[PDB]
Amino acid sequence: DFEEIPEEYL
Amino acid sequence: ADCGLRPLFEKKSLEDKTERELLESYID
Amino acid sequence: IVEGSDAEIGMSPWQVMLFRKSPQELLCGASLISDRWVLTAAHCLLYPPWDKNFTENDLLVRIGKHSRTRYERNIEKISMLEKIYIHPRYNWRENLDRDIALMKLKKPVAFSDYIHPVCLPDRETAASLLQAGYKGRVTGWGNLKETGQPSVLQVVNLPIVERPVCKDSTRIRITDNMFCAGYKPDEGKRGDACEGDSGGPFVMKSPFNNRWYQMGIVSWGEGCDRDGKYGFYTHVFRLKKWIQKVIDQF
Ligand SMILES: N=C(N)c1ccc(CNC(=O)[C@@H]2CCCN2C(=O)CNC2CCCC2)cc1
Ligand SMILES: *[C@@H]1O[C@H](CO)[C@@H](O)[C@H](O)[C@H]1NC(C)=O
Ligand code: NA
Ligand code: NA
Repeated sequence: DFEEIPEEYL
Repeated sequence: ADCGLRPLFEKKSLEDKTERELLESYID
Repeated sequence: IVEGSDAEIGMSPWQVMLFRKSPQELLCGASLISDRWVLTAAHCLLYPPWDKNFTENDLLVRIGKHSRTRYERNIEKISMLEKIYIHPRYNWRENLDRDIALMKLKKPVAFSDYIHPVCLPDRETAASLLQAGYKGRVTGWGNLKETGQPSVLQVVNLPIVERPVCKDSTRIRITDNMFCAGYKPDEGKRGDACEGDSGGPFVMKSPFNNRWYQMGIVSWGEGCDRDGKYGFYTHVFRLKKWIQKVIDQF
C-alpha cells in the first residue's frame, strides 16, 4: 500500500 | 562523465557486498 | 526480483521508480542516465494487448528511492514528464524486439548521495563486457516470486548466457537486440527479475575504469526464476544510435 506523496506532485 | 561513480561507494573508495562477485566473473 | 537480496543504501543511485498517479501504484522500473533523461522499457508505457498506453500526465518518476511504498522525505525527488519517446520499431506485436523508451524530465533533477546517473556503454564497453559467464546486476521493486512485494529495493547478480542456450530455452523468436541472463539448473544458484521489475536496468561494473554501465533493460521472461528459463533484456548498446538521435534532437 502506497503512502500519500506531497500534493505539489499532484 | 561522472556517470557510474556512486557517491557512497566509488566516490569514497568503498565497495558494496557483492561487486567483487561481478569482478571475479570478468576473467579477461 | 526473485531470490535476490535487499540492496544497500545508495547501491543503485540510478534507480528510478515509474509511478502511477491514480491509482497510486508502481508502474515499472527505469534508470537515470542524465539529469534530464530517464530510460525504461517501451512496454512499460505501450502494450496494446493489455490496453496499456500511458501518456506524460499519467505518471511520475521517483528518484533516490529505497523503500517501495514509503514517501522518502528529504531523500527522493519526484519528477514530472515533459515528453515520452518510444522506439519507432518497437515490436509489441510479436516479441518485444526493441523494448526501449526514453523519457524527458520537465526540470533537471539534482544529484545527491542517493541520486546519480549510470553510464551507457560504447562499442568497446559492450564488446569487453557482454560475454557469456560475465555477471551483471539487476535491481527492482517487483514481485518477490512468480506467484509478495518487498519492503525495500532488491538486487541480484546474474551471469550472461550464451545465445544458443537462450534460444533453446524458448519458443519465442530472439533478436540481436536482446540477451538473456540467469543461472542454469546445473549451477545451483538462483535469481531472476519478475513483474514490477520491468524497465529497470541490468548493469555491470567495468574492471577497466571501474564505472557502472547499463548493458540491459528488464524486458520479459517465461514465469520468474523458472528452472531452464532465462530473463530477457533489451540490448542497450545495440540501440545506442537511437538513444543519441533522440537526445541529439530533443
Ligand atoms: N523472467 C523475468 N526476468 C521477467 C518476466 C516478466 C517481465 C515483465 N514483462 C512482460 O511480461 C512483457 C511485457 C508485455 C509482454 N510481456 C510478456 O512477457 C509476454 N510474454 C512476452 C510477450 C513478448 C515475448 C514474450 C519481466 C521480466
Ligand atoms: C496510444 O495512445 C495514444 C493516445 O493515448 C494514441 O494516439 C495512440 O494511437 C495509441 N496507440 C498507439 C499504438 O500508439
Ligand atoms: Na527455440
Ligand atoms: Na531460470
